Amino acid sequence: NRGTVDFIASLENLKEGDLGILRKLRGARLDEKLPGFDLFSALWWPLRQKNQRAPKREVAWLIAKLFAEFRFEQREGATLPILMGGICRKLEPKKELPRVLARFDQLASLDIMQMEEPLSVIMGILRKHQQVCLDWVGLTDVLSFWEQEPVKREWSDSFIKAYKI
Amino acid sequence: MLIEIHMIQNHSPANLNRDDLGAPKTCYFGGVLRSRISSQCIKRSIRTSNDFKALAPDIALCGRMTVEAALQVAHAISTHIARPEIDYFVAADDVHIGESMFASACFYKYFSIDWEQLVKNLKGDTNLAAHTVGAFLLAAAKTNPSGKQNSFAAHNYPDGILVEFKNSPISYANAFVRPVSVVKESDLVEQSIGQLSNYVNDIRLGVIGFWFSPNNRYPLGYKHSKLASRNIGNLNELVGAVLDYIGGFKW
Amino acid sequence: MLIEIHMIQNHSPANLNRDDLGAPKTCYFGGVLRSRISSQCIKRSIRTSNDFKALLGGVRTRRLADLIQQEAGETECWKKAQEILNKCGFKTKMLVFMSKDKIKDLARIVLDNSLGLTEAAQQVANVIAQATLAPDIALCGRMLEPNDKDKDKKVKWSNTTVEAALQVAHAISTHIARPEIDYFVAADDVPGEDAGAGHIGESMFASACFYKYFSIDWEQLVKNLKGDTNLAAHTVGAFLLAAAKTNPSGKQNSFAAHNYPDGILVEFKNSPISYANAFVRPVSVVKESDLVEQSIGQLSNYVNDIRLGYYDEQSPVIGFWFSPNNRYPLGYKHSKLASRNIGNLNELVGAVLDYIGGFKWEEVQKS
Amino acid sequence: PPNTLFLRLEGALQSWGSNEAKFALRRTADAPTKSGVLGLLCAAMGIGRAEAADSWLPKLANLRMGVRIDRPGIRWWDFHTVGAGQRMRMAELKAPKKPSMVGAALAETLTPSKVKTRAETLLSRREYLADASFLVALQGEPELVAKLSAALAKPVWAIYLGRKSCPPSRPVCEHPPGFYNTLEEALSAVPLQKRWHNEPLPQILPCVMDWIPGYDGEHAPDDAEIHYDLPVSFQPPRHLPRFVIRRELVVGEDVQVSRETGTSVWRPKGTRADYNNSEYKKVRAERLVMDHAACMVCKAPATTVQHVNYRRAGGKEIPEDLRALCRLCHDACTMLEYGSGMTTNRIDPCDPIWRERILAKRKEIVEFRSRGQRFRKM
RNA sequence: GUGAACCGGAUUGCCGUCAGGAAAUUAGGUGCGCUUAGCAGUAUUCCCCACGCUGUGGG
Ligand SMILES: [Mg+2]
Repeated sequence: NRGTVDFIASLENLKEGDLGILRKLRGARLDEKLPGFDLFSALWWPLRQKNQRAPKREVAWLIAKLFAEFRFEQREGATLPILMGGICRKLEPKKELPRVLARFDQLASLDIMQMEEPLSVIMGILRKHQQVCLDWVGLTDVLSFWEQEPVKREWSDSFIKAYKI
Repeated sequence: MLIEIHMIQNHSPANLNRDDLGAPKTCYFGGVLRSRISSQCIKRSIRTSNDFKALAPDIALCGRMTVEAALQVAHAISTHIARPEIDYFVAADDVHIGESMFASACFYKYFSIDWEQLVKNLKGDTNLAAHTVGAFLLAAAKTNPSGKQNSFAAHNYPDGILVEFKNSPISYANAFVRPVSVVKESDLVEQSIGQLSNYVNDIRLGVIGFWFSPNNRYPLGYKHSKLASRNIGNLNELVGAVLDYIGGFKW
Repeated sequence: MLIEIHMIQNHSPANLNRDDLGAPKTCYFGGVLRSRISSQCIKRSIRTSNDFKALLGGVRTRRLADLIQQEAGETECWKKAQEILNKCGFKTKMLVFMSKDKIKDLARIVLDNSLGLTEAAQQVANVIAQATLAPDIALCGRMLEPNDKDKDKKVKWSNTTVEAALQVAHAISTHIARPEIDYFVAADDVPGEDAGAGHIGESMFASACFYKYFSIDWEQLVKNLKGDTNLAAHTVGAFLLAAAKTNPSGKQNSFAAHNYPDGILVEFKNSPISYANAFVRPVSVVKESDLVEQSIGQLSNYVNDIRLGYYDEQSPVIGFWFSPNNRYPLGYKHSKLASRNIGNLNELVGAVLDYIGGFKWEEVQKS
Repeated sequence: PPNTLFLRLEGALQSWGSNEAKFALRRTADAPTKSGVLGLLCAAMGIGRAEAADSWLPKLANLRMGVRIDRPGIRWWDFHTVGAGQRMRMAELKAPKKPSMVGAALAETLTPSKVKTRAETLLSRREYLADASFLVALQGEPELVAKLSAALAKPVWAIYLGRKSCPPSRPVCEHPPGFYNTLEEALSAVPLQKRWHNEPLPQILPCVMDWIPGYDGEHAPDDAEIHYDLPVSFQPPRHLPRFVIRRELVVGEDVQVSRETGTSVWRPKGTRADYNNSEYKKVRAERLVMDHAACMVCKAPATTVQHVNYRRAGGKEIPEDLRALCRLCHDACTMLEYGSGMTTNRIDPCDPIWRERILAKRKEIVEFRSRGQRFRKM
């Protein structure tokens, strides 16, 4: 969907200083710090003007902070339930696999304002296994409509399909 | 004429009616399993109750042994998918794990009353029939089955009532063919009432009615539509309006 | 009349009630997952509390032979006790719930007598049936069913049913459930080769804000305890105090969740009404306010809607709202829903006793 | 003039009892029975049980009957109990001294105290069809068809689906009468209706018909069955056998499919107004004109518009949910609603209860905002 | 007014007592933001009304 592609492109065009500014704002809200608010407004407001179906402020802020921390390369078809699920085929089934699965499954009982730390640990698990690509646009689209059952069903089904291979 | 009553009621986790195996009663609708409360439980729940005790009445409404009762009660059905649950319990000794079944659901209830049959059963009396209709409405509004209530104190009240005077009997179960899926910006009762509203928004396009919600908590129609002739926030005022339309009697 | 008690209580991360697998109990409400505390757990915690020991006059056990034996210095009364109970119909052993003094004295005198086994069993059955004088028995009821397959055909049983006077609902969370897992590793004091990578354990815990509902019928409570009345008032007061200041004893040695309720509402009605539907929509925390304040606000909104809805001028209802030192008002903006807002628990108990009748708590603490 | 009339039988639950129910086990048939349909018509017209047997049931018996199974339900069972907490009536009576008197003579001496009751609980299991739909076509004289349709338009008594706890889900007189030569054409005339856009649809619809005798004689074929559902009386019940055949119709060539013609999912209303719609710019310019281009807090020149409420979005926008504001006040209001969950009702600058907050936020901006960061847009 | 009408699967129950994820890690190596300009010595100052063939008064 147009509106998210340009948002991710603008995020990928940032330089070291803006990435550090967003990095130092992790775990914080949009209103308390002014430089982060100004940077987010400059990056986001024209997109909301031009496109009505642009991502909401909370999801965009969360995605910006996550991208600033992790800095993955955008690639279509590399969504989270595939890389996580292809990784889960190399762990010990008895002990490590349930521990990873519980952390992956905990996301279904949290709202968009509490999905920073679990996503952080999931992306750290990804980074520990030499992963350099991720689908940011797809992740944003899923996170926008996280309160719908078919979205979660498709998420889990994709995870299972990737895992059973 | 026929008076039709539609009720939407949400219940807390409880077990108000179970089968021989102890599990809550169920049914099949819309390609899924739904919770069910039997008709002969709602009847004998409204009947034989202390509140309802307010030409012998209570027989004209519900007959006994060719009495030709004038009250029709349907089977309560759920607006979503059934979600049975198991509770594991043990017994202490103060000096063996057992399991029990329970469920929570939102129910749609349908009642019908034939005015002419009620009048004929009362031997021409017309004020007594109106009093009986009002008493039945009050009793049905404030009564629940006496199941495992000592362990599940489920005494919730209905969140929406609709009274209609259609020419032919018809139920609005077809408004719940698609099970209700809860979204963040709404709740279950609101979505059920919206689904009901988008079944009388149609039909008329392709009669009158009175809508009642507690203090206008849930208004019929998610717009400024006139799908309801009158919206009333008090049960007694709803009874009075129905009494007036029946032919102008005072409650 | 009917006494209705509603409570809002927030608990620290703990595990009070757990299932067979060792996880906190859960349920489905409003289409979403909520934490659950079972009703029997709350009833047992209240029954065996320090504020109720003055009225704990009933025992529920299957080892009645040991109790009968303990009512004897040196006489051997164990095998005969088991034989008599077997002829009674308690042949796994059946749980028996009844008063302590009656079973002790009467079983000791009847069992030790030199009489026939059938007659002794009949007298024991009659004594067991007629021993229904205890506040806990009146509150929780009783249902005894002798086994007709392996009981003496000569004996005959009487009525053994006591209708309950208390209704307790399962506690449910006002928000969505957030189960959590903690990993533990046991250490060894003496150094050595040690184990391998280590045996990591799993303990499940959760934190939630619960809504609690209790209903008490005064007429049935009086009828259960016979024409006595002061004992009923003492039982009501002790039950209120115990429910206010008692928690289940789960993993309390590692999760000391000894929190107290933040809001109590006591109403006097003629028919039971539950305010659970105030939390069909889960409570979401925003940057302003906290969980308890939002829960109390939603409860107040639902109470106002119910009061302005089903209302009859021929039977008005009244109640008292209690918050510690008046820190969480019900009508936050303008509504005076409650009549006699009270900032002290003992004052609330006194007001409840006064409305029930001409009762002083000091006077009724003698039955 | 029309010679056939149509009935639609649809509901959440329905039952049509069979001849294999003589005890507490009450089973149901796969298709609606002729006796049940005739009883429904009699109830709609308003004839009692003792009057239907006299020149009203023989007239309706001559009609030809055919049922088309649109969708079949699932067989479900219900556990029923009778008389718990009460006493049930027994049929035991004292034997008479002589066999001279019995029946009506002995019934005149019956007293309320002569009956005998026993405390017990009767158990039973009853069968229902869940989510089933049927179409019935009755063919015969045109005057009778017109009378039946007129009676079905407004029923005298309440009509159900075999059991009183089964109210209809669709009107019984949905399809108007027509003229057809054979039952097959009449059953193929009525289309087949869907309930939502994506649902399984039967490829072949079974049909159960009466067997026409044809010419005189013509013994019944080898696939004909015997159904004991020809009504002769209703009090006491009395049924007669009849011959019944089964056929099929394949959809897409003789039975058509109708569209959804409705909306199933409710969903909330529409927020997220558009900032590029011409109507929004028009109403924003009008609102700026009304406010004399003055901010509503600091009375500075105004350049932006704040939405007080979000009742309407895009299509309709009255110039009464908007307020004129400058850059600093608009930014403060934006940062004062980031995580409050206001949804519909937003901050109204005219309300004094917000003033002390708003100015405070403004101060922060004047202390920390860098003009070199808004410039050089990153 | 239909194998139909009249029609409760009801009563009783704590899953309580046991536990350190711990030992060791520099994110370092290179980089001009630079070329430029009176808030003033004028030749129409955006609109309106009244008196004259420029002077008053309002925005
Ligand atoms: Mg301003």
